[PDB]
Amino acid sequence: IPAPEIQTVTSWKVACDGDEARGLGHPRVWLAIPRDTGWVECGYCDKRFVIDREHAHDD
Amino acid sequence: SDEALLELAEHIALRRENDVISTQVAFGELTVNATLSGVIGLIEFLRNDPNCRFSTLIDITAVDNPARPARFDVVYHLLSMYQNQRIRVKVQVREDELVPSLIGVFPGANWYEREVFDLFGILFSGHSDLRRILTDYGFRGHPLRKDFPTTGYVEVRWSDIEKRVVYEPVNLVQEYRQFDFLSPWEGAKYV
Amino acid sequence: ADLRKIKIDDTIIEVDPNMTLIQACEMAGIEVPRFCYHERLSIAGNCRMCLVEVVGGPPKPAASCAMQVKDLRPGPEGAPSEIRTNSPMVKKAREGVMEFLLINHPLDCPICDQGGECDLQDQAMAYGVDFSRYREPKRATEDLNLGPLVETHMTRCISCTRCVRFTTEVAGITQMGQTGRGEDSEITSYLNQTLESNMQGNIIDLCPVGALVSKPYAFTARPWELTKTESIDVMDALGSSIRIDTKGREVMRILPRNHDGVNEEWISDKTRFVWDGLRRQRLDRPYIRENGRLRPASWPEALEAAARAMKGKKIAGLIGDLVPAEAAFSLKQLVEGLGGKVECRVDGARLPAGNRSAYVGTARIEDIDDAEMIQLIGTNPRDEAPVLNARIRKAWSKGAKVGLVGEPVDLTYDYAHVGTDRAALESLSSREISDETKARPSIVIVGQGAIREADGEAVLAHAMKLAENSNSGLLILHTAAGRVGAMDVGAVTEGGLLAAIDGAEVVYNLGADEVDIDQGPFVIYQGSHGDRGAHRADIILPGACYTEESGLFVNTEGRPQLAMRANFAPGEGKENWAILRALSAELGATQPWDSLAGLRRKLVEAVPHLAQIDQVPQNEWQPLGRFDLGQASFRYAIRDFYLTNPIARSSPLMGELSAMAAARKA
Amino acid sequence: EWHGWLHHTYKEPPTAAPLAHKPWEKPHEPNLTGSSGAYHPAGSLYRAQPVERRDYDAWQPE
Amino acid sequence: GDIRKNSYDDGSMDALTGEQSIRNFNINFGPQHPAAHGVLRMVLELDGEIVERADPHIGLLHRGTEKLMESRTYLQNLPYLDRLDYVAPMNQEHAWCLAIERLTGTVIPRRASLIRVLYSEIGRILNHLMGVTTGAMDVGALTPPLWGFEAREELMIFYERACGARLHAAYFRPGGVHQDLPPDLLDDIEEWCERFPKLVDDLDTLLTENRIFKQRLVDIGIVTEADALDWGYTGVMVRGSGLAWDLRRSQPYECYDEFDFQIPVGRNGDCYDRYLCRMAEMRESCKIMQQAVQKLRAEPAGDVLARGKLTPPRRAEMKRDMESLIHHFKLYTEGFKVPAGEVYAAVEAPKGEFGVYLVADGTNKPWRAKLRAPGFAHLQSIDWMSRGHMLADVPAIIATLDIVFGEVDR
Amino acid sequence: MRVRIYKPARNAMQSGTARTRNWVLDFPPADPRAIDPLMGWTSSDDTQSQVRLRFETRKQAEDYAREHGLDYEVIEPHTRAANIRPRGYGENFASDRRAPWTH
Amino acid sequence: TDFAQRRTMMVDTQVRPNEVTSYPVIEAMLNVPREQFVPESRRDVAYVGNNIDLAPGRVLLEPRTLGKMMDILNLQNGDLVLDVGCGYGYSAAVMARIAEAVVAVEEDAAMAAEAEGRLAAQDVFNVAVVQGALAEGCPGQAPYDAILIEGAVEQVPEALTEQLREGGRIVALFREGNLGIVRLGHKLDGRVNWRFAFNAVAPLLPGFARPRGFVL
Amino acid sequence: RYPNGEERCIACKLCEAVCPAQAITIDAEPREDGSRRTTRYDIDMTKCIYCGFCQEACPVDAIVEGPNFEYATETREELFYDKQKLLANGERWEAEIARNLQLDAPYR
Ligand code: SF4
Ligand code: SF4
Ligand code: SF4
Ligand code: SF4
Ligand code: FES
Ligand SMILES: [Ca+2]
Ligand SMILES: [Ca+2]
Ligand code: NA
Ligand SMILES: [Zn+2]
Repeated sequence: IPAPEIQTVTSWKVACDGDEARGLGHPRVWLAIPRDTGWVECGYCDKRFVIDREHAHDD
Repeated sequence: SDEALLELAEHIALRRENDVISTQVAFGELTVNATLSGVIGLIEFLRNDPNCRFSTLIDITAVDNPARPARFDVVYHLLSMYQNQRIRVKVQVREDELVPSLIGVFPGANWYEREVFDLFGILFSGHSDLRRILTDYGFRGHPLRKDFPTTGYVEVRWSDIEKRVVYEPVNLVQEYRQFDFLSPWEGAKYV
Repeated sequence: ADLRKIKIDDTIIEVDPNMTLIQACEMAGIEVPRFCYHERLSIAGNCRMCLVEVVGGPPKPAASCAMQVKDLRPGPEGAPSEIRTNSPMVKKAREGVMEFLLINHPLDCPICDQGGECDLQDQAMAYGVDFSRYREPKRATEDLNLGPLVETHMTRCISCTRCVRFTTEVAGITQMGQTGRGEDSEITSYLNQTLESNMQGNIIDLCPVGALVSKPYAFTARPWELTKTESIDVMDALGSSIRIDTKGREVMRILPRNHDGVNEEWISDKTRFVWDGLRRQRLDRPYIRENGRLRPASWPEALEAAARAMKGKKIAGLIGDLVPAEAAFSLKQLVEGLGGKVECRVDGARLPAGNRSAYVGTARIEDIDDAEMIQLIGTNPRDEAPVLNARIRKAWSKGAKVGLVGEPVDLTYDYAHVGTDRAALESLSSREISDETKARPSIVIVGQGAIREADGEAVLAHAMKLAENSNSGLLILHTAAGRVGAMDVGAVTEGGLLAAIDGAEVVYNLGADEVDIDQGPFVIYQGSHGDRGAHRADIILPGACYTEESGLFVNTEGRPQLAMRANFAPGEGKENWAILRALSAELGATQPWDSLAGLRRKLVEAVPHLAQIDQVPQNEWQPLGRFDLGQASFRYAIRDFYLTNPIARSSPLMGELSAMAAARKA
Repeated sequence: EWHGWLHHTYKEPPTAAPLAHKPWEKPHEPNLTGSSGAYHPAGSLYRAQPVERRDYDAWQPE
Repeated sequence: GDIRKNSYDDGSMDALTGEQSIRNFNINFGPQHPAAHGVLRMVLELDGEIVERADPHIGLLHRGTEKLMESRTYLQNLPYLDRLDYVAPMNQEHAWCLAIERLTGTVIPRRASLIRVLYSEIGRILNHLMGVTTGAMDVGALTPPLWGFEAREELMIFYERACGARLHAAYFRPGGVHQDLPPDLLDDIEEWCERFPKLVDDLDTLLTENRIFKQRLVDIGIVTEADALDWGYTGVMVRGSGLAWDLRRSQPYECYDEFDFQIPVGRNGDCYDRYLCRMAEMRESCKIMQQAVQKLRAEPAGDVLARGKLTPPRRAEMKRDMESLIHHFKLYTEGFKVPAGEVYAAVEAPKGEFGVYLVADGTNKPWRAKLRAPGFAHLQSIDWMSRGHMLADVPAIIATLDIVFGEVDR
Repeated sequence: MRVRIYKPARNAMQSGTARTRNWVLDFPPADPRAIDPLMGWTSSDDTQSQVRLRFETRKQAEDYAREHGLDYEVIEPHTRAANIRPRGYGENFASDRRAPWTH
Repeated sequence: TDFAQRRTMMVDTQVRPNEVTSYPVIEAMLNVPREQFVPESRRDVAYVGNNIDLAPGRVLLEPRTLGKMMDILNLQNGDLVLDVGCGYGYSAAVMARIAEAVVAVEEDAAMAAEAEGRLAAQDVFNVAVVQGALAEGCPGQAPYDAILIEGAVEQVPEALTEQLREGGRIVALFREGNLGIVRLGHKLDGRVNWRFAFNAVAPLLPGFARPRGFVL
Repeated sequence: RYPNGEERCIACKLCEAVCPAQAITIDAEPREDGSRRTTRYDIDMTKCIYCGFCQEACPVDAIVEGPNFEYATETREELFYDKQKLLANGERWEAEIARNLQLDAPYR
């Protein structure tokens, strides 16, 4: 199954809430992108976050 | 009203010592536990006594407690519009024990005792018209006992063969689901 | 035995001074919240949820899990020491710790399998505040790769280290640890390797949150939907106490339940995860072989065909590993009533008949805990009874010495390798033992692998001789749940399997799937799963599995235990006693009972101790006399731990576990 | 598109204030109950291929 | 109190009256009968259309609500209250909430208290409009119900705008009310209150001084104070006889103390007095609705639920804070535990005193839930009330008692 | 029919002990459940299994079954005995420990 | 106690509204004192709408069941009726007021002797109480126009239905688990053909159970 | 569904647990991609009391009661809604449902 949505990020920790205004999404969760695979998927909405390795900024 | 209800409970305990087993005031309500043999005399005293003028019978019901030697409680709720107070009377009844009827005191007790008889199977002595009031004609069992199933045992259907509405054993397309949510943690009672 | 009085809140209670305050509180029926403490694990003291107030001590709250009663300073004049679990200090301490536990915890309850039976949810409801003050980003954690049994969501981990302490202390492996430091410290396996242990499924129960969850069970149910049945496991002869969780017609998972004398509160991975094989490869219709092919038949037709095959013939009855005692008793009554032979030792074990002290022994499982010397003879307890092996390890942790006769294997504890062959056994029995050694508690454990050869009776004779010399208990470790029960009803013939099959023309195979019946006789197979036994059969009568009927199973220590029905057999499967009762009518030998209760009345008349459920009978010591041993080395009974019975061999998960184990060994 | 306006839920008609639509939305259908397009459960005898149900796999003889 | 053997002013005794009564004129009055409310089977013994015996057979709508309640949580049981005296559902919800709140010792927010008074009085008008105008239809007036039920339609829209349901709101919750009212809804309730007295005048003009209406109600179903005490009368059934008893005053609950309203009472205790009392009560309820809307506007913004350990959090908090998500998860599955105890919580429902006798045992489900319906006690007295009247008076007597069988049968 | 009288065991998934105080009399399912062809729901004709009674002591449950002519089996509970550690928390650092404690 | 008022109330509210129209039955039930035909300890509850327990496994049927049972038998002035399991004889006394004569069969010598005493004390003379097993009936005085069985059965033995005249009627309460069906039988061409009458429940009579053994 | 087209329901079963009428039946497994999703989601519309508790309990706004009320059927089984029927309703009524959620969000 292909992801419903891909976002490219420059951080190894992302937050997802369904992108919906003022309580219309899902509970807000923080996800960790593994340094091995470089992507993580939201357990609520299945959105995939993919790391931009060259610009990935460690915090 | 808490001091008032405790004072009233002493008045009842004093004047009807042998009727009253104990009294309690909890959540702003006075409950009187009475003996089965003295309940009619006590309720009559409560109705007529000047200090406690409980001339409105709010209702009579029963509670099932299968873990107890006397499994049933019969509960009388009385209101006084003149004194502006309420009282609850509780008597413990064993299965197959007879409860004296209150219809001599309150004519309106008649239907409440039929309902207790129908839904719990408790018989009342001195009742003029004691028959089932809420269940179907010829119903088997007493549904508000804790050991009677929620869905009962039989269901009706119209039969084209008999041209009648007939009873049949219960068959559920989806069986009743009884979720158990209760947590294994009671919590604390902080002082 | 010098009990000490202590006042908890408003309860004065007398306790062993070695108890911790948390144990004393439970004895007084006072609830104390906890995450890191577990009764059977080493005290950790890291969650800080159990803090109580010691009246008169320093203002610091004390961790009740780590403070022994004797540590409390005595009250003035000798009044009992007081501790409060209800004071404002405790209320504030619990609210503070709960807040700290939740600031980084993910908002996962809807997608988390723990939801509904979560200690974090439940104690947060009872002991925390109802709102949040945390406004910062939360921690996010990467997940682990622990294998096909444990799914990980490590952002949920609350760092209680129960998993580390169980895998290290009880399971006896050293794969898990807590790396790093501070809020970035991670629970992990070394090199992110899958855990290698047949006890690993227990960390799913132990983990208080949904950090470690069951992969096979994931997403399939919520705790409130499940019907719970307290039953007995048959995947091995230990007879572990289990809880079977069903939803409608299907078992959804299997959980341990406590039995201090058998399995404590653990089960092995085979016991835990075989439910996926429960609904596969099922015999749900009768079959009859016609022109070399098995074709569906109705119950009346198959019973008639079986009755025709049996009437007037020489019948042998085989009783398999998973058969309950009533079915074995019924088969003995039926086949012997027709002048036939019934054997239960289908694995070749030379267990003496009628000598309960020789095929069961004299030691309880609970005796291993206190034993200071343990001798293993031709038994790998890690593969035959992993929970019982974990109990040996517990004794070894307290200092017990372990000796082994057999091939050197990894048992998770050290041992003395006395040798590998029957000469090594000979040396032990003939050795002299000091009066000091003979007075210490000890136990001798014998596996089925040792006694499965021609000299099996002699091997037992030396084991009893060694047990008698050392003044030690004896335990015969069985592999089959149904063996000791079958022996108790005397389902045996002189000469064993080969003496029951010699000359037979019909064999009634009641669930024996680990030995082949050679071509020739007419074979009727009664069973629940299609395996070796059904492939050979000329008539198949489908029976119920162990979760689908009530059954009596006698475990390896001789304790009779009742399995309870949790669900019903698929299709036309029938209870095993019922099939034999129905067949008896077609054979003109109707049995003297119409119900399982009637069968059980006759059974406890023949074997009275089967009426005493959950009690270990005392066996009269009757040592064996013939001592002629063989020369060969000992072989262990079990070759593949995960594929020992047809229900396990119908489980896709057990096949994966078996494949993984081979890939590790190679 | 018009249901909200016609039932006074929204003040303004979709001509003036059109509703936002997602690309995965599907066109409106009226009630189909008396027709062949009516919804029916998968196991319905109307379906003419009712879905067969089971919860265990049966052993098959060789 | 037995008129089956006719007594004549000339003392005559008929030969047939001497024989034992074996062949009597018995008729099923209901269940399928326009005056029987669909589920009343009243067996009437008539003698020249004089009612000599009335034998109500009930239970034709008994659905085992009290049994069904024992296997549900406290929140799952709240909609069952809607369906007892279903003409005014939120008034019945109120007794359930009050009983739980008393046992748990919970205080509800001020705004929730005002809303409960507001919609309780809407329910009283919803009931009295139904009672008075269908009572008129029982004595042959076709038009009054049409006028009255148009006003009911408007009030049912106020129901829907508060909770999304016209009848079975499930709006009062243990701990307050589920949602806050939109400001434009308060404007519309105020606008409706300004018109409503005009409809009451129109109904009064059509009925009150009509000679036919008076001859169908005056001196019919006379109740004395002593009769009221025989049969457990409450509500208008006692006030029509001149007893100024109203639970909102005698045993105040919510915030009724600070509202201004009066208690109408009758002097003759007949069907005409109880009709006038109900018309007057409708005017008083409209005034209360006006005061409540003014108080709600003057209130500071606040919550409508107690939150805490009793009610779920707000959805925005549930999706942001870990504590809120847990409390949402737990309170929508297990629900709150109610401490062991027994209470009887009563309200002045539109049809009389409605009460819940709740036995809690410390768990998340009621041990016993006994529902005290005023109509159960009122209907039981129909035999005494109807004895001696003519058959044409029976529908008027059924109307004056204000019976709905969702609560009689439960 | 046959009823089960037993003390429900602690749920292994949780450490609380509040659901382990009571005895229950249960009517176990009497006949197989079926799959509804239309929707796949679990069908049953066994309403007696809806009944689950709760008692405080084994005697109360056994009495009720006797007064009501019910054949019953009493399954005895397996209480977990306290694991009293002689040295308590200090055993983690005993000089004779086989291996270091892991914390 | 005013048992007359209770008796009239029982007929008005438990018999008349339950499709009992036969006035002979209503007249009989208005006159036969129910309390005189119950054990002394049950006298105050003689008119309750439930089965009265007489002996272990035996009851005096509820007034609705008996009223409807007699109404559908449609007894005539010239009928000879067999009342199986008469208990203390209440049902026999009621039927005696309609039929020509009643043969009341009781199996408990204690109840059979009490039935004779109580039947005589009410001056009932067309009722003979015959002591013996219920499932046998009384074949000495057969054939009967009507047979009433006063307790639940699972099967009616052929020996009992052979004592029925051609064109005779038999009414029995059948028990199928928790379900009770009163059926009315008609003897035609030697076979009794049963039909549904109404639903009611009572405990099973001793000797009328069905043969139930092992079933796979 | 979410704006990204994925189903909102994650098979938490809070709606099935709160339902006073037991009108909801759910079965779930891990999807092929490992996602937590239902395989059965039935609502018996002849058991449902239209109370709206399910949409209150849902943590992700997956199940809602929509604006449509004109769906009377000629056969009873047309009111046994399965998952695809319910999802089809959501795909046809999403635009109005989404607007209603925005209008009532300040009060929820
Ligand atoms: S572990 Fe417990 S609190 Fe944490 S997400 Fe899972 S259910 Fe919720
Ligand atoms: S994974 Fe579970 S058991 Fe292990 S430390 Fe974390 S919370 Fe504790
Ligand atoms: S609206 Fe219907 S499906 Fe939803 S919770 Fe209420 S009864 Fe259940
Ligand atoms: S619809 Fe909502 S509440 Fe119901 S299972 Fe799906 S996510 Fe959970
Ligand atoms: S339980 Fe004591 S600190 Fe964790
Ligand atoms: Ca995906
Ligand atoms: Ca007259
Ligand atoms: Na866990
Ligand atoms: Zn997301």
